[PDB]
Amino acid sequence: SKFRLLENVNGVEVLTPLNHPPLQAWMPSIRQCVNKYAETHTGDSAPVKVIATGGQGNQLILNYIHTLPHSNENVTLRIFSEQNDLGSICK
Repeated sequence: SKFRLLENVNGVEVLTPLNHPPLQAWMPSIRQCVNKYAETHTGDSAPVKVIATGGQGNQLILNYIHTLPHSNENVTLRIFSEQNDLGSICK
């Protein structure tokens, strides 16, 4: 339950478990997903953090975590390396 910070993307902490394998290769995809998600979840509804896991094959899991009063907006999403249209899945 201890997380390391991959990057802060416009106020959103992108985190992964401390000993999770490297995810640097997924950063451009993660940045696009966060960028698109942050377009629609603004103000007090902006996510506080996103937990990234998996990614050793062609699939990555992203868990967007909001403040407690906006936790009905929390989502787990699955993205592909090859399959595109991050704009549809991350909005």
